Amino acid sequence: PWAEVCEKFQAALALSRVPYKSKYSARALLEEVKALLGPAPPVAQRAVRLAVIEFHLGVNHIDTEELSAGEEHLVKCLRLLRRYISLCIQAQNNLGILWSEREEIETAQAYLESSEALYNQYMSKRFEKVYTHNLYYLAQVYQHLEMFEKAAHYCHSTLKRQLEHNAYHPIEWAINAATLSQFYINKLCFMEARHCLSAANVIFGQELYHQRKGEIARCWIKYCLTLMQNAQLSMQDNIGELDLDKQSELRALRKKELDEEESIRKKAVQFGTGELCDAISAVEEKVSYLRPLDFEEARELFLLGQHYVFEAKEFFQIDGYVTDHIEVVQDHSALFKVLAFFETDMERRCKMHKRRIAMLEPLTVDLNPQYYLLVNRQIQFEIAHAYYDMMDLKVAIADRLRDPDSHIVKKINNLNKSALKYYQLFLDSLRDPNKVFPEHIGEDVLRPAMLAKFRVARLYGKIITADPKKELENLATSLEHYKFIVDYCEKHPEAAQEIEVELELSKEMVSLLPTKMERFRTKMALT
Repeated sequence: PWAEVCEKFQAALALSRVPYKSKYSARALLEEVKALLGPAPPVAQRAVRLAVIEFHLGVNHIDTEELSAGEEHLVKCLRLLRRYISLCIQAQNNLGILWSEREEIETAQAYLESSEALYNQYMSKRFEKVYTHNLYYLAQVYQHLEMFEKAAHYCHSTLKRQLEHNAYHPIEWAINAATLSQFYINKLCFMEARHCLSAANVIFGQELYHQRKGEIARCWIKYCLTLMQNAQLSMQDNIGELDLDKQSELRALRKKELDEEESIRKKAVQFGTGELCDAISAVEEKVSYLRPLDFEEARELFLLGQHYVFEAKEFFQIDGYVTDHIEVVQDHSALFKVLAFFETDMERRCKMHKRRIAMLEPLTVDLNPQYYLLVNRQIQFEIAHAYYDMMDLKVAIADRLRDPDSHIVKKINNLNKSALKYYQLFLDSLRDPNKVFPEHIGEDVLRPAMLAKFRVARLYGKIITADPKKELENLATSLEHYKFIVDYCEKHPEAAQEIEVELELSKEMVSLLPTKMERFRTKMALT
């Protein structure tokens, strides 16, 4: 009856190859094979003939993971074949994968560990490919336990084997490789890490088809920003003005040999033998910048060349996260001008101010309880108006001859102070300012205390020229400082940052004394 059996197989196969499209006469094949079971009659040969449908049977009873009967039959057959060549790995993987959602992850590990062990012990689609699925499923397990080093080894090794075959897809290459980047960023191995991102550019070059560029452009940002900010080792303000006192040593013989060993591992990724080499050629042409002392145009061009797709992502964001990239570009452009160590230009400050107006209108659009968005914007208000403070210091020191009208700039400073007091008065009204939002005590002390310290410095910045105003501001500063004394020394939370506490202790003595001085002026006036 073997011809009949084979015909029944091949007849059943196609319908399997498809309200659920199946389980439908998939029991008729069951009935026929089980009819074959009884008068099956060596014995091992007969048994081998069996487990095929049984495999499929367990496969059939998925029932969208709400079942169990398939589980039972599968484990039965697995015990059979255990006592009884690639079938074991073909099954054990899927048996485990359900328990993965059952979250017995540690136990599930042992299965895949055994599978790879069997691979290693042993030494056409299965022969050239099932290795793949185990490796892929392996990495996402590690994420929770955070051996990212170990996971990276697999992911990187997996991509190489993936290159043997013609299977390639843009998401599976890009969205994986790009995310792999940040790992080395933390390890600060830029010289090694460039290659991944840089090579990630041609595969995608050969819906999502548009929005995938977003992560691509984002990863560029983190590359630049760390490289600039690491240079902040030596600040002209707190470190000697002479720079590069120690030998620059841009090119070192000892360093290159060590690099080559790492480079050799990187070299292994290239395959295609020449087109990938040309890809890496263009790679290096833009790797053209490593470690600079003339950096200015190079880094600005970094931004600009990626500013293109920065804008593109802004297009591909619906008004919600556009602010995020806008303010990131804001900060970075500011940092370019800053670390570009020269005085006379305020242009990027002014342009940031315009962009800041631009991001302020959404407050009118959205008066939602966007607390920390408001906190953030007030923070860069502090920062920009500190830029005002410092440029004021610079101009005032630059006052060689008689001062022209910079009192307009001083009033700009005053309205900056007004904007600030509006912001921390928003914070007030949140706390004690209004009928809708009053509070018992300043129970929340830490973050508003650091904000209040900033405004303390601002009150110290009340130093202006006006005569009837000076007197009332003497009183205002004294009273504000006394408020602050109450806020901290007498709240008795004692969880307040003691470093600050002592800073405002210095400030409180520094306030006691010239309040006495102002008394002296007033009473010399009383004389």
